[PDB]
Amino acid sequence: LVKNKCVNFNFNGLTGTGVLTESNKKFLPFQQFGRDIADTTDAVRDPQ
Amino acid sequence: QKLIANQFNSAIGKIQDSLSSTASALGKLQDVVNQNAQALNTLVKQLS
Ligand SMILES: *[C@@H]1O[C@H](CO)[C@@H](O)[C@H](O)[C@H]1NC(C)=O
Repeated sequence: LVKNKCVNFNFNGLTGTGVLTESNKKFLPFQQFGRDIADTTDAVRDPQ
Repeated sequence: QKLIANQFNSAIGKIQDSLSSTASALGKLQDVVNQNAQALNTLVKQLS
């Protein structure tokens, strides 16, 4: 993975393009994805 | 002159206190923001 760059990610099937950045603020106890009020993915956990 | 000045100053103080105390004194402005936010949220939610 390359961060701080407009890439075309694919984590376990889910697609999308964007800039992947460090998100140490968000805490995922056991969940996989992330979501917003407008129901859009905003943070993903790296399977690697 | 003295009485009118005192009444005016007291009225200014009273309106300042009333604005600072009550919470529902600015509905006519919050309603527009809430309506626009609702419209945008519904438009985004239509994607799914
Ligand atoms: C699992 O991921 C870690 C991450 O550093 C890596 O060190 C380790 O080698 C991986 N396991 C295997 C079996 O490759």
